[PDB]
Amino acid sequence: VLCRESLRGQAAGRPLVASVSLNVPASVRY
Amino acid sequence: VLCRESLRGQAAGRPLVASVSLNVPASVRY
Amino acid sequence: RNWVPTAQLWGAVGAVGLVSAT
Amino acid sequence: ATYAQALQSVPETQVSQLDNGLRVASEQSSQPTCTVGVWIDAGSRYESEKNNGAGYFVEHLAFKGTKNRPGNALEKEVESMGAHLNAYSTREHTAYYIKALSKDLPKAVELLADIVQNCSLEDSQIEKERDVILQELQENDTSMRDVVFNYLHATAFQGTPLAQSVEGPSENVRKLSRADLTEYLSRHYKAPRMVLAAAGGLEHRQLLDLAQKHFSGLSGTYDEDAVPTLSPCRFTGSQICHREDGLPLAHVAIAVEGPGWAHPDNVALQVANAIIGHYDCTYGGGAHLSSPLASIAATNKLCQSFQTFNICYADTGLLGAHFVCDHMSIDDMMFVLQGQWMRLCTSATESEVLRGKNLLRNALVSHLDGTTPVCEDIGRSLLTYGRRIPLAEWESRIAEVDARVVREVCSKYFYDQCPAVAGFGPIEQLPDYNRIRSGMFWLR
Amino acid sequence: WLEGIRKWYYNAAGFNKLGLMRDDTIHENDDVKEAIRRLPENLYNDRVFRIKRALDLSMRQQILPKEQWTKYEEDKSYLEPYLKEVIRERKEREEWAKK
Amino acid sequence: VPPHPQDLEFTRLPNGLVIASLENYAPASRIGLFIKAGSRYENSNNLGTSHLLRLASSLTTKGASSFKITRGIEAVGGKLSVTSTRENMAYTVECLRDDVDILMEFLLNVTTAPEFRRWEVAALQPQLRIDKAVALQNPQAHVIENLHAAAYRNALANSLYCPDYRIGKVTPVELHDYVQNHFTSARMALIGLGVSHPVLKQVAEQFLNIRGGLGLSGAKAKYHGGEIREQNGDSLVHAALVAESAAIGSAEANAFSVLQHVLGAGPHVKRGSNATSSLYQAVAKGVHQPFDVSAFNASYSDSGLFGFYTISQAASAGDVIKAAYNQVKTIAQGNLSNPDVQAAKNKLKAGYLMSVESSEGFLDEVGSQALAAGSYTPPSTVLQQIDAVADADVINAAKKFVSGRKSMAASGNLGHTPFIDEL
Amino acid sequence: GLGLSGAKAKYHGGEIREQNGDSLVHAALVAESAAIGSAEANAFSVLQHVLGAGPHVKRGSNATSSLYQAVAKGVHQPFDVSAFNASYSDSGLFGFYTISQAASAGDVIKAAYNQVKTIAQGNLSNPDVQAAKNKLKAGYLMSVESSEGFLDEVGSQALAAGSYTPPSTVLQQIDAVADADVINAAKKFVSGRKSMAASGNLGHTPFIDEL
Repeated sequence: VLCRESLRGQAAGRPLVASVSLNVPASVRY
Repeated sequence: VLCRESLRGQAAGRPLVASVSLNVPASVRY
Repeated sequence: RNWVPTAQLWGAVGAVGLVSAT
Repeated sequence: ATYAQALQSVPETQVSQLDNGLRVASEQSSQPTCTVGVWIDAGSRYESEKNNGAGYFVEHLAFKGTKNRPGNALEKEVESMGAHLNAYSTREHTAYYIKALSKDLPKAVELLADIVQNCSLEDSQIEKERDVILQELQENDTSMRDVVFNYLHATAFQGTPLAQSVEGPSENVRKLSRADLTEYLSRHYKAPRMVLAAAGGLEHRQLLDLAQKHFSGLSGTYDEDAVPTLSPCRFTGSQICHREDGLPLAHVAIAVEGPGWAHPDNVALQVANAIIGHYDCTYGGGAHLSSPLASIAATNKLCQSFQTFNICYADTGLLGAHFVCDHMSIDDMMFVLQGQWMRLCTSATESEVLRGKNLLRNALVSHLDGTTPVCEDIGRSLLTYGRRIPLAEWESRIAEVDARVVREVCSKYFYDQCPAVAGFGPIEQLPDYNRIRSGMFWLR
Repeated sequence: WLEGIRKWYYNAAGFNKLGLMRDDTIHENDDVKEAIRRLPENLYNDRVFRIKRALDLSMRQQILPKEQWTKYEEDKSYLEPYLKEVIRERKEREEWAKK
Repeated sequence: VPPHPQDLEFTRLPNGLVIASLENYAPASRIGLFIKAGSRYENSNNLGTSHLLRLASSLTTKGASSFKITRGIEAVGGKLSVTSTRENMAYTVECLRDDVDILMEFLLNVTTAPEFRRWEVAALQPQLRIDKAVALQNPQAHVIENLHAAAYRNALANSLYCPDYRIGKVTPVELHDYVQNHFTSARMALIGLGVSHPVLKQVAEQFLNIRGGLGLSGAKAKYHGGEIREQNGDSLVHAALVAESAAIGSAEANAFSVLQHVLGAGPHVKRGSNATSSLYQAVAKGVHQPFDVSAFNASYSDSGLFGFYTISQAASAGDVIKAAYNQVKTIAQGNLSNPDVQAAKNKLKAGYLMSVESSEGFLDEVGSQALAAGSYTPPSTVLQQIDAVADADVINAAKKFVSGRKSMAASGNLGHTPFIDEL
Repeated sequence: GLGLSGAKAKYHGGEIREQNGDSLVHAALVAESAAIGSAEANAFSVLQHVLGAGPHVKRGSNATSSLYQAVAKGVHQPFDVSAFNASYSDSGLFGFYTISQAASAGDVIKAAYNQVKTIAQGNLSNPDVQAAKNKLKAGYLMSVESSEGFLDEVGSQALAAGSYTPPSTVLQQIDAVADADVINAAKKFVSGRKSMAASGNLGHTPFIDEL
C-alpha cells in the first residue's frame, strides 16, 4: 500500500476466483 | 441509422477536431 | 408474552392515577 | 451418526506442564500438515505509558535473525523447508506460530524456542523497523475500520491500559530504546505466562519431549518484585467524534461494557449478537434476511455494512456493534440497531433465539476447521479460560440458552446503560449522546 | 347455471361501457400495487390507456359507442395470475412468521 | 485419541454425473455441486450471464420461493455459496449434520429447477454493478481481466465479472438458456463431506438427471499475443507479463508449478524480506524502493498462462519488469542448482497439503478433479507427481516462457512502463 | 522553454477492441503513412480519393468509390467503408474505416483490405488517378472557400512550415504526384506495421494477426 512490507503479498498468488453467497460477504480469492 | 444510404459518409473522413466556443455549440469535425 | 407484566403495571398506573385525580 | 455424537467423538485435547512453568497442549488428527506455536499473556494492556508499542516492535523484530541464526537465516530456513511463519499482537495476547508438515515438527518447535528465548534485537535493525512502524501507523490512519475501533477502546477504557493502541503512539515508536524492549521481554516473556499449542498429525508425548528439550531453559519464577498482574480497567460511557467530511462514508462503533472471558453469559451474548446478526451490501438475501436490522438496512439501503461484536478481555470487554453508512443514514441505522437491542432485552421469540443458537453452533464448527484455528483456539483458551473447552461443553451452554435467558442477559448488559460510542467520518448526523443514551432504555 | 345473471351483473356494473376490463377497476392496496408493478410493459401500458380513456369519459359524463363496449366473453383477467402469487407469497411470509 | 481416516468413495452414474462422498464423522457437513459452467462458456452475445447467475442463487425456484431459500437456510444456521472460476461454477452448501437433507433440497432447487422471474432478475440487475465495483477495488482483479482478455481470443478472454455495457441487459431468457445448456449431467459433479454415500447417490440419481445440448468436448482456448494498458492515475503501477504455459492435465503443469515456486511465488514469513524468493532478490539488488513481484501461474483443462506480476512506482516498473524478466531468462539457461528445485518441490507439496487441509479447500480440490478428469487422485500420488518432475522440465518450462508469444497487461501511471516489443 | 520543434511520434503496432453491444460494428485499420511536409503525403492523400474517400452524391450508391464497390460485390447488407488518412508535421496514419453488422465486419474488413492489396500489387489505370487528383484538388479548393476553412488553412501552414503556399501551387503539388507514388504508398500500407481499433459486437470481427 504505502511501504514495502505491507505491499508484499499483494501480487497475484493465483487466478482470481469470485465467490458470492447468501450469508458470507462476496470475496475474490487469489 | 437504418439503411445504407444515410450510413454513407459517417465513416471517419479525418482525425477528429474538437471545437468549443462562447456562442457556437461544441462540435467534433471529421 | 412479555407485555403482560408491563400492561398490568400500566393497568395499575392508569387505575391508581384515575383514582388519584378523582 | 448425529451432531451430538460427532461432538462427543471429536479428538480430545490434551495438556501437560513442564517443571519450569510452561503449559504444553496438543490436538491430534490424521492430517499430514500441522500448526504449532507459542501463545503469551503479553500486549497493550500489560504495557505502560512509557513503553507503549514494545509488544509491537518485538513482533516486528522477532523473525529477524536470532542470536544463533543471524540476519535472514531463520527466514531462509523456514522458507526452504516448505513452511509458513506468522505472528500477531492482541491487546491481551501476543503469539508466534509456525504452520508446517508434521514431519517438520521438531525443527518448528526449536525455531519457536529460538525466536522467543534468544532474540538478537540488532540496533541497526531497530532503526529500520522504527521507520517501518512509522509507515505502518500511517497505513492504519487511512483504514477507517481500525481507527474507529482504536477510538472505541480509547473512550470506552479511558485513563486505563486498554485505551492504549497495540501499535502505540508515533512518539513512543520514534523514541523506544533497546533497554525498554529487552526489559519488556525479560519481564513478560516467561514460562508460567506462556503456552505451547499444537494441532495436526502429531503425538502429545513427542511435543512434550521437544518442549522439555528446548523450552525448559526458560525461567520459572520472579525476582520477587516485578510480577505485573492485571488491575481492572474502568469502563466509561462516553463519546469521541472525529468529524471529517472529506472521507466518503461515516463509521460508527457503539458498545456497552462487556462480560470478560470468564463469564458464562458470553454464550447468551453470542446468541444475542447472532440474532441481530451482520450485513454487507454484497449479501444475497437482502430484503428477505432473517435479522430485521439487515432486512431493514437492505431494503431501505441504510448502510454498506454492519457487524455486531463481543470483544472480550480478562474481567471486561466491549459488547455492541459497528456500522459503515452514508452521512444521511446514521440516525436511522442507530435507531434500528438500538431498537433491536431494546427489543431483544424486552421481547425475544423462541424461534429467533433457536436461529441465534444454530448460527453460533455452525460458527464454532466452521471456525475450528484446519489446524491453525484449532491451534489458536488451544493457545488462546489456556491463556484466557485456563483449560481447553470441548465442543460438547459449548453445546451444553448453547442448549442451556432459551428465550428467557437471552432477555435476562441482554437486558442485564444493554438496557439503561451508558454506551461507549466512536464516530469517524462525515458524522454530522450522528445522534447526540443524550439521545443515544435515551435510546439505551425504552418507552417502554 | 347462473352464468346468465353473472353476465347480467357484468352489464349492470357498467365499467364495460367505459371500455374497462374487470381488473382495471380493482381497488389498489399493497398486493394489487405489487401485482400491477410485476405486469409486463404491454399489459401495464394498456391498462394505463384503458383507465386514462375511462376517466376522460367519466369527466365528460359519457360512455363509448355500443360496439366498443367490453364483452363478458372477451373480458381477460390479466391481473389475477400475478395477484394470486403476490397474495400466496404474503400468506407464506405470514405462515413462516407465525412460527 | 487419534481417529481412523476413511476412504473418499467415488461413483460415476450412467448418464455421466460424477459423485464423491467422504464420511468424515464431522460435526458439520459440506456439500458442493460443481458444474462446467463459467465465464468461458459465455459468448460474444450473452456476456456476464454467469456473473448474474452466480448472484441469483437465492432467487425464486420452482420448488421454493426466494423468501423460503433465505429464511430456511438461515434458520438452521446454514449458508449457500457460489464460487465461479473461468471454467467452473461451484454451488456449495454448509450446515450442521442433522440439517443436510434440507440444504440439499435448496441446493437442488437452485441448480436444477430455478424460475428466473422477469421482475426478480430486473430487481437483481444493479447488484452486479456493486459486486463488480467491490472486487475491482483490488487492482489485481482488473489487471487479470485485462491479461486474460489480451492473452486469449474467444474462450478464456471472457471477463469473470459482467461487462459494464451488459449491466442491466442480461435477460431472464438468457439465464434460462445458459442453465439449460450447461447445468447438465455430463458437465456436473456432486461432492459431499460429513455425509453417507448411498443417500448422496440416490439423491443424485433421483434429482440430478437433466441432460441437454453442449455435452461436452468443449471450446478452443485460442491463444494469442496482446497488451492492453489502462492509464489509471493510481499510487502504484500494477502490471503482469505472461506466456502460454501448459494445461493442467500434463507433467508440464507440474514443471511450471514448480518453476513458480523456484521463482518468487509468495511470502511465507510475516514481515520478512522475501529471502528464498528468486524474483524479489533479483529486482531488490537492481532498484531500491518499495515494490513487490511474484510468479503468476494459471492452468486450466484447455490451456494455461505463466509469468509474473509486478507492483512498483511510476519509474521503477521499467526496471522491475526487466530485472524480473532477466531473472526468468537466466534460469532458462541452466543456471539452476538441484537444491533450488528440491526446496521449491518441498514448498509446493507442502503448500498443496496445506490447501487441502481445511474442508473448504479439500472439497474444492475433490470437485476440481471430478470435473477436470472425472476421477480422484489422492495427495500421496500428487506428492509423487511433484517429486518426479525433472530439472530439465523446469528449464524447458522456463524456456517455453521466453520463447513463446507474450501477453502483457498493466494499470497505473505507465509513462515509464514498457511495451512487449520494448522487452 | 520548449521553443518550437518537438519530441517523437514513436510509431508502434497495436489493437484495442472495446466490446460495445451497439447496433453497428465500427472499426478502423491503418498503417504508418507519411508526414504532411513531403510529396508522399500527397500520394497517400490521392490514394485516399482513389479508394472510397467519402460520398459526393446525395443518396447515391457510391459509384466511383473503390472500397464501397469492392465490399458491395462481396456482402449484401447495410454498410459503409471509407479511406481514412491522417497526416501530421511529425508522422501520419493511413488505412480505412468500416461500419457494418456483427458478422459482416469480418467480410467487409477483409474485402476492403484485399482491394487495398489489389491496388498495392499494381492494378490501377491512369484515369482513376486523374479523377482522384481532380476530386482532391476540387475538394481542397472547396475547403478553402469559406473564410473559416481558409483561416484554418493559413493557420495550418503558419505553424506547420512557417510560410504560405497559395492554392495554385497545391494544385501543381497534386497534379505532379506520379502513379508510382500511389502504388508505393498503397504498398507501404500493406508492408508496414498495422494499427487497429474496433468497437461494437466484435464476435466475428477479426484481429490484426487474422488478416
